[PDB]
Amino acid sequence: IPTNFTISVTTEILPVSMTKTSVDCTMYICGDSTECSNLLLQYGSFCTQLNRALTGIAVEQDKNTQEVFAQVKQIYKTPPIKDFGGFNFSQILPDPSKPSKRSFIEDLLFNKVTLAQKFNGLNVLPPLLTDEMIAQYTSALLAGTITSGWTFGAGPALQIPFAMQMAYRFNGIGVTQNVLYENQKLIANQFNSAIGKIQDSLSSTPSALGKLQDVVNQNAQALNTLVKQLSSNFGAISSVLNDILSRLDKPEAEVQIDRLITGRLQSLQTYVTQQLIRAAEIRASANLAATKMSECVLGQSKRVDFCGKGYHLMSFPQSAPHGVVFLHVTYVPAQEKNFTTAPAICHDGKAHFPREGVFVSNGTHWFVTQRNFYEPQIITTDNTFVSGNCDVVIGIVNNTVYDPLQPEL
Amino acid sequence: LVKQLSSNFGAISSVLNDILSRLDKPEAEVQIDRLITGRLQSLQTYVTQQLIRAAEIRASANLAATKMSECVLGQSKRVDFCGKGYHLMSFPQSAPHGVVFLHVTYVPAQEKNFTTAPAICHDGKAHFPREGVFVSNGTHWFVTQRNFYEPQIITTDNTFVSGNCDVVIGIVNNTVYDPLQPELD
Amino acid sequence: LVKQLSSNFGAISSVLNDILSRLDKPEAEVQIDRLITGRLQSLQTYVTQ
Amino acid sequence: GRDIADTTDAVRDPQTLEILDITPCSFGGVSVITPGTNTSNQVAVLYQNVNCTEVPTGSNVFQTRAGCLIGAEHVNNSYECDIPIGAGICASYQTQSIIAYTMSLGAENSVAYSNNSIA
Ligand SMILES: *[C@@H]1O[C@H](CO)[C@@H](O)[C@H](O)[C@H]1NC(C)=O
Ligand SMILES: *[C@@H]1O[C@H](CO)[C@@H](O)[C@H](O)[C@H]1NC(C)=O
Ligand SMILES: *[C@@H]1O[C@H](CO)[C@@H](O)[C@H](O)[C@H]1NC(C)=O
Ligand SMILES: *[C@@H]1O[C@H](CO)[C@@H](O)[C@H](O)[C@H]1NC(C)=O
Ligand SMILES: *[C@@H]1O[C@H](CO)[C@@H](O)[C@H](O)[C@H]1NC(C)=O
Ligand SMILES: *[C@@H]1O[C@H](CO)[C@@H](O)[C@H](O)[C@H]1NC(C)=O
Ligand SMILES: *[C@@H]1O[C@H](CO)[C@@H](O)[C@H](O)[C@H]1NC(C)=O
Ligand SMILES: *[C@@H]1O[C@H](CO)[C@@H](O)[C@H](O)[C@H]1NC(C)=O
Ligand SMILES: *[C@@H]1O[C@H](CO)[C@@H](O)[C@H](O)[C@H]1NC(C)=O
Ligand SMILES: *[C@@H]1O[C@H](CO)[C@@H](O)[C@H](O)[C@H]1NC(C)=O
Ligand SMILES: *[C@@H]1O[C@H](CO)[C@@H](O)[C@H](O)[C@H]1NC(C)=O
Ligand SMILES: *[C@@H]1O[C@H](CO)[C@@H](O)[C@H](O)[C@H]1NC(C)=O
Ligand SMILES: *[C@@H]1O[C@H](CO)[C@@H](O)[C@H](O)[C@H]1NC(C)=O
Ligand SMILES: *[C@@H]1O[C@H](CO)[C@@H](O)[C@H](O)[C@H]1NC(C)=O
Repeated sequence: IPTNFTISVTTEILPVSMTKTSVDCTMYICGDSTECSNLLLQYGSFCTQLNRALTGIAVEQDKNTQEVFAQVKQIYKTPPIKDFGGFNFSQILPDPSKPSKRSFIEDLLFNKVTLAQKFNGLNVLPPLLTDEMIAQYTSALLAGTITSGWTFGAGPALQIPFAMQMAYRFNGIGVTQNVLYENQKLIANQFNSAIGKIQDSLSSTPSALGKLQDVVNQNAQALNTLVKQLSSNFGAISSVLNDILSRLDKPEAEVQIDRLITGRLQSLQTYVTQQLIRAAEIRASANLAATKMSECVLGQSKRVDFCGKGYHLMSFPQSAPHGVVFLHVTYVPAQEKNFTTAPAICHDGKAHFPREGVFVSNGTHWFVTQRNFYEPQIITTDNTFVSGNCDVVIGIVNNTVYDPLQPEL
Repeated sequence: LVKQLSSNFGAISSVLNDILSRLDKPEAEVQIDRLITGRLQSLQTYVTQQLIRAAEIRASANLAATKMSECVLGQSKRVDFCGKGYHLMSFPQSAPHGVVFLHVTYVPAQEKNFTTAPAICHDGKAHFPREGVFVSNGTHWFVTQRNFYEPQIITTDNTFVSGNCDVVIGIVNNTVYDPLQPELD
Repeated sequence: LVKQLSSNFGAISSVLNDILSRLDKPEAEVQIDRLITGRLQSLQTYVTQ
Repeated sequence: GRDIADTTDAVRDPQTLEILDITPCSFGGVSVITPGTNTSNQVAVLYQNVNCTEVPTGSNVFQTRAGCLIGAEHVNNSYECDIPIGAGICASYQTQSIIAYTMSLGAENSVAYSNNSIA
């Protein structure tokens, strides 16, 4: 049984959205060539199929962002007096001195991720929500969880002192309230240090946000590849459409153009197919991120290793270029001590079992302890209960159960 | 998929019977091959899209199955997994190509502000609430449950003691009414 | 994916060496290009799946 | 010359030997922003990723991050997103025209937080 504990904070990175690309199929394949355009029409609705497929996911990208964020019906502000029992949130709360109204950590996240632009029929559409809007949602979630706990995730936001909020969160992991209140300074100090360490984790551990950078790199590579394919010359005499048109006669050009069209149709179809597959991967990530937002920010989850290693107390969201970052606050027990135990104690012919605790031995005396924190107490009838005789329990030991009321007679 | 059949993929016509009727073998073969390539690509495109869409539906079905198992066959503690509010139960209804869940949740209302404290000091001991929170209506302190106001008298059966009162930040002085006194007198 | 190799995708032969042997350069080129398209289609199909 | 990928992007003139850069003429997607046709026949048109100086009306012209929006009336108000345009901008139809605006993220609130108070 541990005699001490450490409060630590871990960082989880999840992608939420892709670049909302779009393509002018005719411009990519034919450009300004009328003859090529007329030939392209012979392939039917192919051009429209691609436009719809890309539009579909382009819309989905905003849906994903809206599912992860926008979990609040109201935008909550942070009180002018930041008395949170000694807990310092200055690195995760928005910094008003900047026009972007981002937290210190958020700026680090945006600065670390790195986002020629020739238009050959390819283009890019903006996100529906701006970076500032995402920051506002993030701040609302953060202000809510700090001042109203999980209540704002159910109905109305109900104010609560942060120290008492933590007391509930500690109780939620099987640790009695005494542990927080009698160690509030220690806990706040470990927390504040754990948060400061985030800056070093993100500053070093080079790049760190590999997941988010990879999404950007994949989308950029896909577009660059698509452009390069224009130069391939798929069996035709020349990669340049104007060169064919100005050199060959009409029917002579048509047989060469058909080759360029065929290859370019394949290149676009390949691009879109991959984007649909990547979009599915991102959607799954967004769904996970949204699930976590609801379960780890708007409440405390009991799902193991779902919200950081250790026993989950709380978490705080931070925005990021194409995703969301979660800071998970967990309780990890420390400073183990070896105690001798027993499943039950034999008293006046009756078997006594512990109530919400475990029996341990000091060596000469037996005590009741809570799990995940030693804090021993004398064995009485208030912290034990009785069930049957002492001939049925395996490993039962002898001891006295003390003073229900005898001292008061 | 159907409309693409009418497309003339570089051939003289998009009707197979027309090609076969008007051209002989050495010429029809070419025109036919052009239509085969086009139609085959269109069909492959269709199937690919169905597979991708099917994956989306499978994921939805897996979620629906998960929700029914956790929301209908039991009570979930997962926040916003069963709609907004605290989950009580869920009642499924059928639908053409899916499932509809009616999620029954408890939502608190009409809150009032009370003065509070993490602990009460009595005879030098720090008393903490058991399964509840200490409140004050301005003149008297009570202990109640967290999710529905119900002001009970603070007694030894509703609290527990740790140590002294020199370690608690917001402890307030009060009396804990030991229920035995009137039983002893 | 392997069986797709033994297929004449409108070609005279699935074997490149037979095409090169039977046809001269300007003719073999067409038959080879035809097999390349068919075989690439098979790889794209495999990878997509 | 040549770009990072392809296309000359520049040529030397055969008579003056001067270098001219070749920039593809401006273009972009065109989309129609509309209410249902069973409600109104008035629409607004957005030219994607172009400048307000391009596309050969006035008054009902607003330049946004997503391109040049013509036919919608921009206002200083905010509402829930109706017909999403991009970059925080969306449009809605109200009765007798189409209005462009910056969307609201929801009502504001402030929790009466205190070291000794709960609800
Ligand atoms: C727990 O460990 C910290 C150092 O990490 C120490 O300062 C504190 O006093 C220890 N608490 C107990 C009860 O030993
Ligand atoms: C929070 O930490 C920052 C670190 O720069 C410090 O400047 C600030 O005063 C601290 N706030 C509180 C309440 O301790
Ligand atoms: C408990 O006993 C084991 C025996 O192998 C020993 O290794 C361990 O260090 C002991 N732990 C403590 C806290 O004494
Ligand atoms: C706890 O163990 C120590 C020896 O390690 C012993 O001296 C002490 O008396 C024990 N506790 C009690 C209440 O006896
Ligand atoms: C524990 O194992 C030892 C093995 O020698 C045995 O003698 C002892 O009785 C066992 N105790 C319990 C409670 O099972
Ligand atoms: C436990 O107490 C009973 C009382 O009858 C006694 O018979 C038994 O021997 C005791 N066990 C031990 C290990 O002393
Ligand atoms: C509420 O406040 C009144 C005085 O305003 C007091 O008399 C009463 O005992 C308090 N508690 C309850 C439950 O009414
Ligand atoms: C509450 O804050 C005030 C200052 O605003 C301070 O004087 C008082 O001691 C604090 N009480 C508690 C329990 O923190
Ligand atoms: C009342 O509470 C104050 C808090 O500072 C404490 O100092 C004082 O001793 C308490 N009164 C009694 C009789 O304990
Ligand atoms: C052509 O030759 C004349 C001299 O005969 C020279 O002045 C001129 O610059 C040259 N280029 C052009 C564009 O006229
Ligand atoms: C058009 O709007 C009217 C409004 O009264 C409604 O009754 C009618 O059913 C609608 N028709 C369609 C096709 O939406
Ligand atoms: C439009 O062109 C003018 C030219 O002076 C420029 O100042 C302005 O920034 C351009 N606007 C956009 C959206 O490109
Ligand atoms: C309304 O928007 C226009 C935009 O040109 C601005 O000039 C005007 O000052 C705004 N009015 C108010 C009250 O903000
Ligand atoms: C209770 O909360 C409301 C809303 O913030 C506030 O207006 C009211 O003054 C508060 N009352 C008390 C006693 O704190």
